[PDB]
Amino acid sequence: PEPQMVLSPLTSAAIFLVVTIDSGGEDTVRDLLSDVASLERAVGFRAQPDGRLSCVTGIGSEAWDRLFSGARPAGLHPFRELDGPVHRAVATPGDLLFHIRASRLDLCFALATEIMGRLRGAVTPQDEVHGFKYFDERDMLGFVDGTENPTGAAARRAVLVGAEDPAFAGGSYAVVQKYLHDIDAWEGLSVEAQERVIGRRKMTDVELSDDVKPADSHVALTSVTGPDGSDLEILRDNMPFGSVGREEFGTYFIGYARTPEVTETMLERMFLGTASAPHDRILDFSTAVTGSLFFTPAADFLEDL
Amino acid sequence: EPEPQMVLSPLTSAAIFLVVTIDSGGEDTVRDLLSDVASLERAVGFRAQPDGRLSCVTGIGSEAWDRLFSGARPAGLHPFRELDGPVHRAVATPGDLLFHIRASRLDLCFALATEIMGRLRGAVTPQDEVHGFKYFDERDMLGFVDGTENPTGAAARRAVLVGAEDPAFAGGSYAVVQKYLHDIDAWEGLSVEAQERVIGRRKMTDVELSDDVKPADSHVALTSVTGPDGSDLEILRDNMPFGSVGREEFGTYFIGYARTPEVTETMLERMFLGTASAPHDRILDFSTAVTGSLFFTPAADFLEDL
Amino acid sequence: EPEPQMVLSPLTSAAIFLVVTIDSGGEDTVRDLLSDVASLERAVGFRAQPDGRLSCVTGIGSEAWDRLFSGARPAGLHPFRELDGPVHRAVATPGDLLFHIRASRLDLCFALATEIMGRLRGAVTPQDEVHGFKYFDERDMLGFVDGTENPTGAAARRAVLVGAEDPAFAGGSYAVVQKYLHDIDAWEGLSVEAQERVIGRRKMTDVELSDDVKPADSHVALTSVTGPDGSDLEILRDNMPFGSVGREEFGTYFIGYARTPEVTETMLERMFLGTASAPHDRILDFSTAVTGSLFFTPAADFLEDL
Amino acid sequence: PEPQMVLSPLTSAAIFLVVTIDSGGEDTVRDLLSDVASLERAVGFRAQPDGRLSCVTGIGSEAWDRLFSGARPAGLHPFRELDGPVHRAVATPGDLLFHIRASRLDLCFALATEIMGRLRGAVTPQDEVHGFKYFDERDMLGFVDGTENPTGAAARRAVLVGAEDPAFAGGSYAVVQKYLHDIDAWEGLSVEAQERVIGRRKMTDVELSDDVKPADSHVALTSVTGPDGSDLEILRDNMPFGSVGREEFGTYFIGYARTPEVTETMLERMFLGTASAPHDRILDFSTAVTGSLFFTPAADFLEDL
Amino acid sequence: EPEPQMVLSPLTSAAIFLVVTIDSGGEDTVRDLLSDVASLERAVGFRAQPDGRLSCVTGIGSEAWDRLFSGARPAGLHPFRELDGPVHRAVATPGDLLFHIRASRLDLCFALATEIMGRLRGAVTPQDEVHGFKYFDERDMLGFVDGTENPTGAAARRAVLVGAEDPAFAGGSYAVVQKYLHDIDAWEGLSVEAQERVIGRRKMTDVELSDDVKPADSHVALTSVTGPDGSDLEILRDNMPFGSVGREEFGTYFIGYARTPEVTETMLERMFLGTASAPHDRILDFSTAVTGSLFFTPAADFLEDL
Amino acid sequence: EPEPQMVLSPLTSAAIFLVVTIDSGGEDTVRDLLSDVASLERAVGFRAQPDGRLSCVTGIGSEAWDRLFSGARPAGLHPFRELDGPVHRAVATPGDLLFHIRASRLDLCFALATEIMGRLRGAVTPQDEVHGFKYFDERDMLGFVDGTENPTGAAARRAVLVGAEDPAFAGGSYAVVQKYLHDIDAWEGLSVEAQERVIGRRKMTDVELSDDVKPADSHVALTSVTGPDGSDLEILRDNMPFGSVGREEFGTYFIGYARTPEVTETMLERMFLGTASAPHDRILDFSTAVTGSLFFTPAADFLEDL
Ligand code: HEM
Ligand code: HEM
Ligand code: HEM
Ligand code: HEM
Repeated sequence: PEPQMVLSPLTSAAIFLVVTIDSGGEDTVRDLLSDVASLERAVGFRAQPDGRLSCVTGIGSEAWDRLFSGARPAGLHPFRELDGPVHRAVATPGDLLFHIRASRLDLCFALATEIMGRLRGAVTPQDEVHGFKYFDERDMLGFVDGTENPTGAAARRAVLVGAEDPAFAGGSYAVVQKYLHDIDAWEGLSVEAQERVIGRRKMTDVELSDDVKPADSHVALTSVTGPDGSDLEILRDNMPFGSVGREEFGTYFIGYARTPEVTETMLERMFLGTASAPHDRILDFSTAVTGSLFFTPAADFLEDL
Repeated sequence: EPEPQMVLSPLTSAAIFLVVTIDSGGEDTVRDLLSDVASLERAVGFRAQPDGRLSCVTGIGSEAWDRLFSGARPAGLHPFRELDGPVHRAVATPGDLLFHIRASRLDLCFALATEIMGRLRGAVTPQDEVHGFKYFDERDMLGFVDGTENPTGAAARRAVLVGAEDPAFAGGSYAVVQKYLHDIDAWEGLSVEAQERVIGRRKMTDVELSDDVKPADSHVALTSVTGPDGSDLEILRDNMPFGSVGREEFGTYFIGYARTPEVTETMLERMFLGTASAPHDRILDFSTAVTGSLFFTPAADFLEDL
Repeated sequence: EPEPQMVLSPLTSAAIFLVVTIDSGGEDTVRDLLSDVASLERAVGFRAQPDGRLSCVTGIGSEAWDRLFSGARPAGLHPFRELDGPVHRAVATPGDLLFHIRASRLDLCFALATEIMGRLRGAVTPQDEVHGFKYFDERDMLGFVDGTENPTGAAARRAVLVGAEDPAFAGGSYAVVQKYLHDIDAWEGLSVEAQERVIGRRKMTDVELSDDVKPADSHVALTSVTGPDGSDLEILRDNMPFGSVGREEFGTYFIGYARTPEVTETMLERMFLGTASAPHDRILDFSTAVTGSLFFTPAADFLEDL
Repeated sequence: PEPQMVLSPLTSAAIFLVVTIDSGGEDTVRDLLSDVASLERAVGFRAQPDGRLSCVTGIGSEAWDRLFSGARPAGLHPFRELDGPVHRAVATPGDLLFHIRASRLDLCFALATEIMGRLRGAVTPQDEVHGFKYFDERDMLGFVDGTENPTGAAARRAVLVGAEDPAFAGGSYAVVQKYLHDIDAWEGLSVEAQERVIGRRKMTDVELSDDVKPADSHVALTSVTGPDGSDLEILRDNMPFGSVGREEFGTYFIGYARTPEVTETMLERMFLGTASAPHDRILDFSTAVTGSLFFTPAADFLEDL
Repeated sequence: EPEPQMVLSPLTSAAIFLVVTIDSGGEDTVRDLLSDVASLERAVGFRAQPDGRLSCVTGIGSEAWDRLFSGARPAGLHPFRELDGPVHRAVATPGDLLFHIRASRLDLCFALATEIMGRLRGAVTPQDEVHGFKYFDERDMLGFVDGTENPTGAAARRAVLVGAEDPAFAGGSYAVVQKYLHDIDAWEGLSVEAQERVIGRRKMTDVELSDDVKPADSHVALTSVTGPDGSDLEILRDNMPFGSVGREEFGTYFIGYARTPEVTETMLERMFLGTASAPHDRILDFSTAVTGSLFFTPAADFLEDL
Repeated sequence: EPEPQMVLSPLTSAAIFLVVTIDSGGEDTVRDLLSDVASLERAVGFRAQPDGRLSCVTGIGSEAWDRLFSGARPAGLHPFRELDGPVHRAVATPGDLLFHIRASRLDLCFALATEIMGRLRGAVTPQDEVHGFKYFDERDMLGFVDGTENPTGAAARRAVLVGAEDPAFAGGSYAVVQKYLHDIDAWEGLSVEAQERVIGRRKMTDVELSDDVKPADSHVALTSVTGPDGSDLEILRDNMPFGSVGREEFGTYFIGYARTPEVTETMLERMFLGTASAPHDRILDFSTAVTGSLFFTPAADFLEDL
């Protein structure tokens, strides 16, 4: 039961590729899916010391039914649009996700080239984002981003499908959203105001004390306890991206979890709000422009095709 | 002695190329920025001492110069000359300001670009923005090592920096930019040996082909130029690969520095118009220029005294 | 499955050792910090992904334990036992809390230490603070490679982590700290060969001396201890050099982890009291212990549930 | 049971040392074998943590019987010479193998010095090769080399002796062959011809499609499926080596497997051929000059004597 | 022609600052060391070619100079001038010799310092010893990027090195040291925006405040000094953070090089005494100078010929 | 004006030394290569920008010079002078061309060597090939830090480069190579203190022995040479360890550059023949020279104009 590299850490470079499968493209796609790990090694081995090239392949709900007969992952469905009073989490088309990471962009680009070379005329590109590390693990808002990710055993338990769906053990669910930020508005706030939005100190990344942390802060809304009283956790691999000329300053959100229910709860709290908070204050400076849900199978699953 | 911009600095792993036009009434805002550009570079750059290697080279176009400054002009400064060859065309596109930003990390480039554009917002219109990245062992999108024959040391200084021939602008340089897109499908149809004949060097090892084997229409042959004096005419190239996989964009962002544009223009002419021995540069059969601009990059002192 | 603290992590290039006593009425403030310590570690540590390697191991002393917690105690937890040998003395000094902070850079250690002490200000009194640094090829102030025979992998786990023998505290460990100052003048008076006889290994190459040549009063001989089964009893050492040139302070900060303090104490006894074959450890002729404390380092879960 | 570093990855530097045990040298050898791990740490600790020094010790069939009284590894025998119609895989003497790797040659050299210092007058050197990384993981033929090595769980299953021989669990079998290449002849081929010999693209290391890959290509012949239909796999740690003046351009082949049967099958296919292929085309440019088989015991085994 | 000490070399990750006074009758021992200092630097430094970057700059005080040498004095050499402002005081403290030791690793600094002090034992009394460390992205203890506006290249040479104005000491420089301790409690009481007003630059991005927003009593404003000619007067700063968490010591070790002490002293005067527009430098409201010494750092040749 | 080869560049982690004789009728092929050598260096070297540090220094022997060129000869160029001392002998062995190839990685050296020999195949016979590697902290096979006292900067230029004393060959240098094998058995028989007396420096710390303790027959004493003017005579050494464990080969590949061979020869004479105070260099008691050749390394321009 060998998972894809869904537990691997953040890297300095990433390419996110989202495509839809054109009518009659199913066969070409199936062939690629079985060769994806082989292509990864072909490119990756060239940089074997410190390259850290990996590709995580995700398949959407509608795409799954077109590609495979038999059982479906229990949690796999189209991304649920959230129409909140103020902010909207839109659902956009996407059949296949390629989450490509390395310590260098060239490796990502080479692999992406090989994948798309095989898929040409079978797929239509929906989104392509080239992500880059920004200083000391910062996002476009200038905050350290990824701090509270689970590690080790906790990561395994939060991310990997287990006995609750045994046919797809070793798989995971990925939710992607591309966000664009209003930097003008954001930079109008004082640092202290920004800290109140996020829920952590800007420079030092220290969490605000519970008596000072607003209920509508990002950290407060995305902290979720389950029925057991245990924290519900996701693994985030967000990357900054952008284009200065077009005033694009972005966060590419990607979160892995063993069930989409966890990610969706966090989304709901952010967009719809709670009793104590109208919505996540971060959304006042952030617009989601894409939204897709994918199941990322175990590596074995892709190979045996 | 006049202090040049970082026009002599080597190739880096990351680059941002930014080309803008100055909007109506934007002159004043632009002048203010120009005087702060070196200051902004240090502000961002110092954070990543000593491996950051952040630099920004600022270029000003012909038309823009007259809008910005009174007094003398650089002797060689004019708009990019469009070349309509029998087969291939080197197009001229608008551009008033060039920002050539390099570092060993993209974040540094992006941060500086953000600061520059933040100051210029509402005074300029973006024309082009390219994020360049090192591709393996200094390769381009055609899979060839690219930059090998760049001059170094004293030779670089002599080829790139304006000297006594135009003493008011000593320490300056001329930059020609062209964004090229490549037809990878067609290129990958050729055998490696055929590709080598196009370039003029061995693909894997980057060793120059013997003179008896090197075609007259090879890229290396056409861009090798001797002056009347019999000396080699040389430019300093800082090309970077760039691209977008989804849109099938595989590019070379060409930038070349020289002490006079005449040198770069000769090479362009040989490539696009051809010689007696060669119809045109074979590389153009797989490469399309989509932008073309010429800028003068002043000495650092010049920008500061503003 | 209990999650241990980073007691199995390897040696780093930088370390801060912080030992404090809890002031009267400081218990509450201390408990709050203890529950946030892992959170503070991540807050600072994440900034320097992935080469930072920041970790903090928190230890609690015997007397402090009773002030902080009701319920069961770790089976082996007691105050450091003073050893008054014929010649050398291992002193016991006050210490309630241990912070063993390691990273590949001192800044990370310093930042974390700042955050911890910021929260504890007015609740604790500092007893000791040492900033450790890697010295050449893993050498100590005596000029010998130091840490060679540390257990690794499964052997490390078995030697260091509390298991079924005390199931309520599984995943914990015991840390013994001693700050040593060295008489470099006297030490440098010895020939290299004499120094090798003191340690029990070759100086330059770090190769262990043959059994027929290794003195019974050598450091290696005295600290080699076999258990009832005839297997070696082992500890995990994270010693760091430290010092101040002006004050002629050349130090080894000793810290050793073990699943039971009995192992470390046996080695101490052999060193300070001697055996039938050896009066004492010859290393002590050039080394003075100035502190001595024992701490229990709980599993990470234990700290969090507070 | 603790294996030797048989699963560890490729490094930038390696020393391969093959010796025979002289008459009456048994005792000296046994002493060293029990100290080998100790010597490794003595040298290795000096270059923590980027040194990555390791030594894998192998013992030959004939040597085993001279050294030890009890049971033998089930698969341990002398290297089987293969006399093909055209190419020959020679068997050469070798009692002990020292496979020494680090990120720096000095570390390898220091350890080798210590080992040989202890063995002087008890062993005769047969072969010594100093290997070095060549660009982006290339061999002397200019191809990326090691791409299809198994990793993680697959590596463990392919390499480590398990329950099928429980007394030697955690051990492995190493086959070494020193190859010299005819670079003149090789460089006479076009790149496309070279690709047909190997079975992969030269520059990009992408495997040739199944409809284009020759049956006598290196990749085709070394593929090998077992009765179960699963792939048979070995772990390769080949290093380039050579001397420019003497026109020596070499590949030092070393492959680990849980049973020698796997490696021997690949050898047989290469040298003797199949129904579809006379022999491996790579052998047309490669001459084996040594050939030895060693069993590499678990670390515990070496320590306990 | 004259070979300077490493006074133009950049900031490193690690530093040791050592200040000693020469005891009565210690002159001879000191002279011997001074002639061997470069030799000791190479002895230690060569071991860590090429990334070690070990250097030692040796400075000699005014009073010490007269005790050590007969003949001419550097034109600008005098004791540090104490400044008694209305509110803040720049104290002058004893110091005859300065050793400014830098490397990319502390071990190298410590080894060299050990060798130097080994030779000087019983001839000198230690006054101060500080172990400096890089803090994140070139930050100081106040959390601001520190060193941004240092001159580079030719400008650095012109600002730092003694030239024709004192030809017997060409290639020398003047170093002013001050150890500052910071009141972090008070400082962290300010909002970021208030802190920016104190310094004169943005905290996170290190971008200089616009001239219309920058307070006259900001650090940047007061230390910006124009000469009669209208040119900027510049110094080269190699400040390092240092500190001890337990004792609440958060420090900046200030060291500035200049071709004449007049430049540094002007900046000091503006900071401590104030101008017409500003009572004093606001940074001093959170910073206390605890040492103050002035040294002349001779050309390397000068030390060798001794 | 004349541009030297990379004779001033520092020591690297990897080196290949290649010595060949020119076969009868090979002159033409050799001349062609000589003119392409810099081109080949760039072809390979550019692939590993910027940390590759690939360089090739080409040397031509006395006899070879006369076969290759007409006209004036370098003033100092002659065959290596055999030294038959009472005890030790410095042998002269054949060698027409020297290729001193250095980089931070062996692959780069090997690739370049491959290209050079590929062009020379059937025109030259290999005499010697050594692959050198860095050994710990810049140590040699004797376990001593090696290269410490090399001149740097201006001093290096003055010691190494031919100047006005032979103006036709300004920018050239003279290289003396000797391959030494060491008797490690005998050497390891000495105590460390005895070894230090042989070399003239401390083993571990690389600190030079005081003048009152340093033997007259120590390596450091014999190779310290003053000229008639009282100035120190200096050479630039790029020695590399090499060896083969199986064959008990532990070597130092000696290469020294100087502006005149007279300097190197004086040091050789002192070592092999001795002085009034010393029979010979004690290092030779554990070191055997197995090759000896002298080459002139022309300015880069000289090779190009061919
Ligand atoms: C709009 C773009 C977003 C930005 C700029 C952003 C930024 C941040 C930052 C700065 C933190 C605190 C440091 C950390 O632990 O990573 C954080 C925490 C977190 N974010 Fe986001 N975030 C974004 C969107 C989202 C979304 C859409 C989700 C969930 C679907 C999410 C889930 C989380 C979670 C779970 C945490 C950790 C909370 C905790 O347990 O302390 N984020 N984010
Ligand atoms: C006074 C300061 C000390 C110094 C400078 C020192 C130095 C060394 C050195 C150089 C070694 C050999 C290399 C190695 O395996 O690490 C060593 C080994 C060792 N030291 Fe220490 N040590 C000191 C104090 C202690 C103390 C107090 C203990 C016990 C509580 C201790 C326990 C050990 C052990 C167990 C070994 C490994 C012995 C073996 O199995 O070979 N050391 N020490
Ligand atoms: C004569 C020298 C040899 C050279 C230059 C060589 C080179 C290569 C190359 C370039 C590849 C493709 C990249 C890779 O997967 O590593 C490869 C694959 C392989 N080689 Fe070799 N090889 C040699 C000898 C051998 C020998 C003697 C064996 C074993 C008997 C062997 C077993 C393999 C295997 C198992 C593969 C992987 C094939 C797959 O499953 O896709 N090779 N070799
Ligand atoms: C037998 C092989 C040799 C070895 C192992 C060796 C080793 C050393 C060592 C360890 C040093 C002291 C550190 C240093 O400054 O580099 C040294 C210094 C030196 N060696 Fe050698 N050396 C050898 C042969 C030679 C030869 C043949 C010459 C020149 C004829 C030479 C010239 C020098 C010089 C000039 C110095 C510096 C002396 C000073 O001013 O302090 N060496 N060598």
